Amino acid sequence: TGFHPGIAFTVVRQDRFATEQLLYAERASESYFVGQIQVHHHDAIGGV
Amino acid sequence: TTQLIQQVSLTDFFRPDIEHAGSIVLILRHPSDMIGEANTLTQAGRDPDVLLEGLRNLFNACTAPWTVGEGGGLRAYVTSLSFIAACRAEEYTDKQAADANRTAIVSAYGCSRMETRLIRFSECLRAMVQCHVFPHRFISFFGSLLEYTIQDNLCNITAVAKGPQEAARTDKTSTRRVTANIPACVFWDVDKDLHLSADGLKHVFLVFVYTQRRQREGVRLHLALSQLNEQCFGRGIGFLLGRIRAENAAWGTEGTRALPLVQLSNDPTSPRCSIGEITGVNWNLARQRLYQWTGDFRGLPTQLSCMYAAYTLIGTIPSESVRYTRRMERFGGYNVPTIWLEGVVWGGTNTWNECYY
Amino acid sequence: PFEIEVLLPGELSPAETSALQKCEGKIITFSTLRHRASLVDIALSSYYINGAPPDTLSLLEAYRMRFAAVITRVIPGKLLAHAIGVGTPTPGLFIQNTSPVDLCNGDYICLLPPVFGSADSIRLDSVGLEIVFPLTIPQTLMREIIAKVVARAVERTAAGAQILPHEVLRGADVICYNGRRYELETNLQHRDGSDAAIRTLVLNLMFSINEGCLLLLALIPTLLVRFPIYETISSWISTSSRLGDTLGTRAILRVCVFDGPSTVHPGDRTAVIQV
Amino acid sequence: PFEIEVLLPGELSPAETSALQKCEGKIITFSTLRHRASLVDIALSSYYINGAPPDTLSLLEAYRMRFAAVITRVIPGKLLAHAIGVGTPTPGLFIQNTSPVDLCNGDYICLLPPVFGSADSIRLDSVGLEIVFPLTIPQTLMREIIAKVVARAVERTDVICYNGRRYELETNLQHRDGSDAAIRTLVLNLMFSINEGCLLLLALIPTLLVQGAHDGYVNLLIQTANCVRETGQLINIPPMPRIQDGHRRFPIYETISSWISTSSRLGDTLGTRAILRVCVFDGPSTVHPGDRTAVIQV
Amino acid sequence: AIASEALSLLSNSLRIRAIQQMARNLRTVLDSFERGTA
Repeated sequence: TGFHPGIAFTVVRQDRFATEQLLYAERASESYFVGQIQVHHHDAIGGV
Repeated sequence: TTQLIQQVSLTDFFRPDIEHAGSIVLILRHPSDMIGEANTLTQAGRDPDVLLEGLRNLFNACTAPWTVGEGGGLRAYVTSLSFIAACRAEEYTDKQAADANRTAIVSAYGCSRMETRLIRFSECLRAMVQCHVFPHRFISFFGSLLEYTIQDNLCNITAVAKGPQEAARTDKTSTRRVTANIPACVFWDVDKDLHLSADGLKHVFLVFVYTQRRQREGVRLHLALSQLNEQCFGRGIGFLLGRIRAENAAWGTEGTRALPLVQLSNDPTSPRCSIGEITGVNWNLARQRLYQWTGDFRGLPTQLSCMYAAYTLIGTIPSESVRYTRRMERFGGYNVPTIWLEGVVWGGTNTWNECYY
Repeated sequence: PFEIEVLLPGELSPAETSALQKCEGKIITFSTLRHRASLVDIALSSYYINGAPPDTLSLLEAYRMRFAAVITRVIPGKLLAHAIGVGTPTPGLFIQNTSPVDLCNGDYICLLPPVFGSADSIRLDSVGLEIVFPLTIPQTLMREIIAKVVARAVERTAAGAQILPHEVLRGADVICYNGRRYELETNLQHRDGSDAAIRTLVLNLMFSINEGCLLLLALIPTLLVRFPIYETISSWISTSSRLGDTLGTRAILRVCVFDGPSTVHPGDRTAVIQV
Repeated sequence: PFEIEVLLPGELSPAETSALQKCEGKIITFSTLRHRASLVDIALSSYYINGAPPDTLSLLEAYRMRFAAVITRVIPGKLLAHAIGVGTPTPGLFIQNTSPVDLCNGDYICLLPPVFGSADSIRLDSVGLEIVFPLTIPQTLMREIIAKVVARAVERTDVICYNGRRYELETNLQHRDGSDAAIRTLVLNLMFSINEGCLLLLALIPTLLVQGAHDGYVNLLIQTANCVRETGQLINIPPMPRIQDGHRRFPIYETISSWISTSSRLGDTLGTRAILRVCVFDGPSTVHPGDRTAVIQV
Repeated sequence: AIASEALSLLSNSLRIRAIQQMARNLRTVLDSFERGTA
């Protein structure tokens, strides 16, 4: 009906936005070790 | 890696000439067993020979009608899935696809004694589900067609038994590989009705929905493709078929005081009947009343008169995120919508699970 | 591929070792799997329980717990076999029909003890043992066979129990397959196996069904218009589950015929595929 | 041979990695089968039904719905595992006995949640999840246990002897949305086991106990049963009606035939089905708890 | 049984200790037959 009772409210809402970021890195920041490769045969959907 | 099965048969229900390579082919049991089972399982009150009337006319409109009774090995053994799909096309939900396949199978075949054959088969199934002779024990399964050779009205076909679909060599087509092809009328995936993710491995089933009423019975044939478990498929199907289940529970059978056992056993001072009189000397005055119960239960829905479906595992698809393709191509002289399944491994024993709830 | 050898015994009489060659495509059953074995495990002597010869229940139960194997060829001093167990890729597997009912292509194979008539089997009196072979029929017929033989046995007790027999009937029970009527048990007399092996069978089956559709009638009295009451429920559930597990249906082989006759008659051999 | 890969989270503690390596032949489960997967589905958190750790009866249904897999050799980075449910060739499969009960050759294996004392399980504090492994007993143990938990279930709304040893079951039944479903599927099978034929078998009770005497087999069978041994001396059972079409129909056929399908279905819908068969080659006849046995796919 | 991500080493110091493993396993599997003889 529109009769305002003796009570108040506070609302909360959460949104999200896609943004563009920016990265900076030093010279000697990470050490990288790469390995070797291994093959695996397996029955595929039609072949291997 | 795969195995093959050969069999010769009459070509009145199957035509390996027009049927595409990779379609499903089923076989039938001897019709002489139907009557031996019907006259002993027919519900009380119903006429048991209406099936015989419906069956005799089937072979009366079929070539070599004087070759029934001996089973020498020259009967109409195998049949196609599209044949039953066209015979019962008036019951599938996809109106246009059903009737298109029907006219296509009528035209591509002899088209002279084909319409009569179809209606005979139609009421044949209708009378099959009239005396509880449900056609899920007489229709087996063969693999997809691989090779065939025919000279006239008699064909020798070979199909895969179990294993990968594209592991064979048809060796006479353009390519040496084939994929499963089905009419778009029978295809019905349940997960997209049940609203769950469709990723990973999925099983294949065939279902036989039954409707039982007075002079109005129906039987479809659906090839379901779902990721649901081996036995959980039964609980899943009931949620979608809850209507027909309740219809059958009330229109399946159309042809008395309780007793307080626990009450009078919990309380003492009831007429006792000690073993001394059941020894067997005068066992009538000892059991004169002891109770009456006036009890009998004759007409009640059995678990066989309320059945509405029967499924069976056929094969799986190991490749996750299947990509079945639907398109329309020429089938003889007409175009029909077919769905193409790739990489499906056949297997599984022929055991039928009946959903009576 | 795994294969089992059954060591043939010495001093075998010619008529005995000959008749062993007649049964080449017959299936046997092994308690434990091994490359070398004796004969007692194949004979019925290893099969009986509690000293007394086995009953159908022990027959059906042991068929599940015990493993199966098929004979392939016979050597005058050597007998080998092939297993249907783990993963053995047995090539050119063929079996012989031991049942009176024909088989066709695309039929699945399951096992049963001989119930219809007397069990035909080889008997070695020189050594003192005999070898019984299980009966094989399609799956779609098995459930109907068991239901009929028990119904035939309970109707016999009813006629004997009731003061007056309710004889009025339809004739004779006949099973049909591929347009062939078998017509088992013509006569009323000659109670060969009426209560000989299926004696305890009809007992457990009639009592569970009695307890079955009585427990419901004694729990909700509204279906038709001192006391535990729970231990009876747990007992019925345990029994009905075990009895259903015993009387199971599991296909073991599939008849896959290539360039051969589709229908096979009793006595003919045919190639089968491992399911 | 179809194998699924289980991604191990990084930064794992060596103590947890060692404890994880000890779990070599145990059974795990998957909600959706795929070659590459994570560890959140193996965790107990994925078992949550509403918002909380699941109940027993809820686990009974999760075991049927979910796929099953067996663990094989684990490397420091990955956890390989093979599937059992779908039809696939798998050579040399061994499982680790997790139940306190011994197994022997020719035994079917079932699957049930831990109803004994607090189940041992790997705990991952850094990852924050805990994986629990299901328990495996033979078939006969499965049926006896299931019958007792449902009996306790209908009681709300436990000792078990085996090989001369008694065990106690602690049934977790704090939930309610699953207990009523077991009652529904129970009566549904009892209702469909009632045909026009019971009256015949119900009219044999007098002669039954006569065969119970002076024969020496039906004694304990009458003893273990209660309803039949109380009805036999308390009800009259009006004699007999006739048959509608008795000239060509056999009425005691359906009741003995239809019941078979119910009993076979009852043992499965109430709990879990048989999944494996143990059969060891060049091994001991009986396996003790904690040892591994070579088993066959059912 | 060999080659669990290990055939990549034989089919191509780790190679040296891999052939060490090969030799140390073959020297045992060969005398396994000598033991089976007795």
